[PDB]
Amino acid sequence: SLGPNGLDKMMVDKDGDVTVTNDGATILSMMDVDHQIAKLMVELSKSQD
Amino acid sequence: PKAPGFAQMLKEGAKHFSGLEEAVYRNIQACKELAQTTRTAYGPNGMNKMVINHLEKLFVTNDAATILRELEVQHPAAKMIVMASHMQEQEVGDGTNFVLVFAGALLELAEELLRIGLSVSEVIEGYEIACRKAHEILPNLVCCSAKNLRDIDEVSSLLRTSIMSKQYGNEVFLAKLIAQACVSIFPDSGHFNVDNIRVCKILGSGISSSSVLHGMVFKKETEGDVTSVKDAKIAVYSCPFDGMITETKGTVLIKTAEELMNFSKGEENLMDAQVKAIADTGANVVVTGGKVADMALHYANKYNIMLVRLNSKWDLRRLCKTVGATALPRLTPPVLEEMGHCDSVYLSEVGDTQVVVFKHEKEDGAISTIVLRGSTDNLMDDIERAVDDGVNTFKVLTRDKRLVPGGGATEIELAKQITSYGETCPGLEQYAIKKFAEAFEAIPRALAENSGVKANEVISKLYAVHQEGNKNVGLDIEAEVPAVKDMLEAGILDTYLGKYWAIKLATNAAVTVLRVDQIIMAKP
Amino acid sequence: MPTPVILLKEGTDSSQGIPQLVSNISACQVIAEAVRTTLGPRGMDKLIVDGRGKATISNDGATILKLLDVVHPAAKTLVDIAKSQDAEVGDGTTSVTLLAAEFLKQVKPYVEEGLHPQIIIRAFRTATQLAVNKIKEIAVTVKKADKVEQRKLLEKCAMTALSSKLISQQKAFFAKMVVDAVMMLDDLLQLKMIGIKKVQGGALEDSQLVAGVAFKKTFSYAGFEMQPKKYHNPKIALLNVELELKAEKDNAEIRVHTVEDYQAIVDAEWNILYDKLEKIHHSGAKVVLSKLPIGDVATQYFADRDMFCAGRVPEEDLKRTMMACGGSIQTSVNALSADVLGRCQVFEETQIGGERYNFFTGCPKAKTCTFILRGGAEQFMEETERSLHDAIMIVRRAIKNDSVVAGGGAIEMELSKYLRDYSRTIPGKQQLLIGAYAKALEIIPRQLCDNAGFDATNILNKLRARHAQGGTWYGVDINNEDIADNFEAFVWEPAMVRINALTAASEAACLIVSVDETIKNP
Repeated sequence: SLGPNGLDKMMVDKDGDVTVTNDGATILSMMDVDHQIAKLMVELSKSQD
Repeated sequence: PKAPGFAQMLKEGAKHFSGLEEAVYRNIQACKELAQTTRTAYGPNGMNKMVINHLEKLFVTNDAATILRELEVQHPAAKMIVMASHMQEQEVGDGTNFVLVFAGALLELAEELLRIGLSVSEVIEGYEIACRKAHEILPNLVCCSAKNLRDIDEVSSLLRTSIMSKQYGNEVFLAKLIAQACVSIFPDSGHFNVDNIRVCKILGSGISSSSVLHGMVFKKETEGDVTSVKDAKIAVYSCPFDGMITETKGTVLIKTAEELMNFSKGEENLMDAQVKAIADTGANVVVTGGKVADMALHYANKYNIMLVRLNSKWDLRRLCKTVGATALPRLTPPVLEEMGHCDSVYLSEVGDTQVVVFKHEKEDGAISTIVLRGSTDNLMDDIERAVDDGVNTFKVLTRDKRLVPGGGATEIELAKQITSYGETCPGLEQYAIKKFAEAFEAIPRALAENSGVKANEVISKLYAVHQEGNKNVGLDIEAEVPAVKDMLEAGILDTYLGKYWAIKLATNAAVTVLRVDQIIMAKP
Repeated sequence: MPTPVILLKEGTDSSQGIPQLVSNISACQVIAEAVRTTLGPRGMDKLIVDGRGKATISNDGATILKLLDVVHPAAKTLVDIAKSQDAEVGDGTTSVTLLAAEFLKQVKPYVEEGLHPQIIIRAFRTATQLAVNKIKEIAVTVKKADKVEQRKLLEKCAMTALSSKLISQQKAFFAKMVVDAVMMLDDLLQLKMIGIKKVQGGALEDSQLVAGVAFKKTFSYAGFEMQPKKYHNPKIALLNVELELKAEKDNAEIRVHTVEDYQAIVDAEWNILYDKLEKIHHSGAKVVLSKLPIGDVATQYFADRDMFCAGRVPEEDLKRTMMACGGSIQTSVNALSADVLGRCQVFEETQIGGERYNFFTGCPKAKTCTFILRGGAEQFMEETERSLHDAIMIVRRAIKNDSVVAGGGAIEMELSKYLRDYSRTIPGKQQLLIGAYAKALEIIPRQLCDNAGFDATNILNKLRARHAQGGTWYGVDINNEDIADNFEAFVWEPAMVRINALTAASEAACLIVSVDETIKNP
């Protein structure tokens, strides 16, 4: 997802909604992680953004 | 096979017990189970115990009554002796340990006679006559009739016995603090009520730093400032500190415009007037258990008034007694005569806990409080339980008089005297009285077992030295010398009334349990 | 068909004697191992997640033990000691637990011998009393000395206590902030005054100390963005009473015949609110805070007349503010006067990490400050807050008691030497127990060096040899990986911490060893 040549992600909401985006904060926010440090990185990106 | 007969189908599923088999074996076995359960309990060498309730709450304990309270028991006569000891505690304090040991010994020795075929009723007669004779001979053993009312030293030395019993490490501190408590409380509402002492638990700052205040304490916040005046004027109000709301559904009504303005303004003004009138009598501190109006506390801040909150009925009763000022259900009249008077009141920090202090000096008498400090709250439970048992001990002392020589010595004299009366009894009950006399060796036995020295020759030497009238000499507590100690010089005493009552209750429990022969048990 | 009658409930577990006691000792050791790594300038922290999925990292052992919900009974006592020390003196709760467990560990082999526990606990009590007396003797004050600033001891105390938690490399910074802050706390000394503000984002090097009060909170009403948000030299008005059209005031039915009277009624209500607002303005203040919600219309009027306002402010921060600007909270708008009006050097409200905060500070006479705590991790918020809380409460204790001792376990080594030498004097069974006391006590440097990855045997041996004669305050130096006079190295901890630690551990051993059997009820 990094760089102008980069490629973005598309997320599937719990309720079946979709979202295409490149903003890493959103990428991790919409993610449903379970391993804790994944959550820590998600919160990392949210804070940085 | 597979099909014996029943001549009585009377029961829908239940336990029928009969044939003396239960009395001869099962009931006795249950009593012995309890005896083993708390045999380790009593003793200066007795070591503490922990139990968790059915609801998973810890209970570090050395007291027998408390531990029995936490075992939900089902065999009936087990409950018999349990609640017997329980009421005994309700009467004297320590002795729960004593009475349970007595019950175990008496039951165990009685079943032996029952096996040797003595009449159950005759066993009853013998036990009763023996108990009565022991009661008769007991007063002849009193020594050191400590009489000093309000000295600290005598009472400290005395209460050392119970404190040492249920806590072996810290006799000096607890003795001095509880003695300070006792002397501080005079006869005000009648002869040193046990309820006159309050206990607070504050974790941290280990036991040595625990202290006693001649006032009384609260673990609650504050609403305005924090001040103490050497002339502190206290007002008490059972009613919530607010405008008196009618109990009836009273909806304020208006009809024209200016009603709104005037109504809000007047509410403000008359709260202001009320609190001002309170301030006019010079009262700088107010307490209540009822709800506090924000307007009221605002005005109090304007007038530099202290507020105390959320007290329960018992709490405000305590405070009433402390300052001797009458609680006022009517918010208005801060009357001069029934208005508080305290040496000092402030807020302090202990153990990250907001603490309201009523630090006091009262010649007429005040209900003081002891502050408990240390790490483990379970240790607080144990230590405060022991302190309260000691307070009960001091109260019983005050009831009449007459310390008796502890350390089993008294009980050895009982054994010798009862036996001697036994051979002058003659009749088939002679065995009953002889076994009853034998039963008292259980106490020194228990002290030995928790002491871990060879009990038998200890008892033998104790007898031998007790053949010369040395009624003051008892069981030592020392591995180097597993022999003997003279109790009187050691100051290891205890109360006449406690021993007398424990003996009588143990006798009653025994005579009750032995008496029943066949049992019936509905399904729980 | 009769059956035997049970004694207690079915399944009432019981286990009596030496096996019971040794099981308890082992359980305490297990609890220790969950915390053993933690303390140290190179020490450690744990992460524990609840069943609810909320993560929680911690370095303070007491917090961890709180998270580790212990079921086994004996260990509950240890965790309670953790709470006690946490409420009393701070870090070393870790150390407290290690002392307790190691005391039990050294005693357990002798427990294998059938020794009556009371002898052990008597020896423990005697040893602990002697140890406390020794510490108090070798306590160090500074106000007798000449080269102490009333804060330098406090600064170095924070220096020492901090450098184990999550912010260790910013200690030279945070010590200055916390010392200067606590210096303002006088003389109420209670923690509730200085709040902690866990602002999201930012590097914690950017975390802010304000000589005033700030809010992580606000709430949007109509005009809240309209009014000017600078007030250079403002007057603070503090209202507890709400400002809204009889929203939640006294409940009343009203009856009105004449239509014109009904008009007058609605007019009079709005005249109530206008009267309150006029009282507010004519007060001359410009900033109004309220616990209770604020009417939008009043916000509009403040905007038109260039007053700032805010509603629903949490009560604790309001108390902070009123204690800061000296004003007194008001509930009656009518009784207002300039006396109860707080004043501040300057007022502001500036963005930090997307959140809308409020600022007012510079009040020369303000006994309460607050920490804006930047940090990129939500978990940092709790952990840094815990570390800061430890720092604040320990420095408070230090101000209360001008007593300091060396760190780095040197105290423990000195006690070990002193107690071992004393043990020679008392013959018999007591001697071995005293020896075991010392051998357990020496653990602190061992764990330090192990978390440092050194040969703590060489360190310990050199420690004992040098510490027999050469100086009191020699102890472990992490970076030089060997002994140093940590006192001159400024590893300074309040005596109270170690004193309370030893006392608590002693009575913990007493309690645990004073148990023979356990009863369980379903």
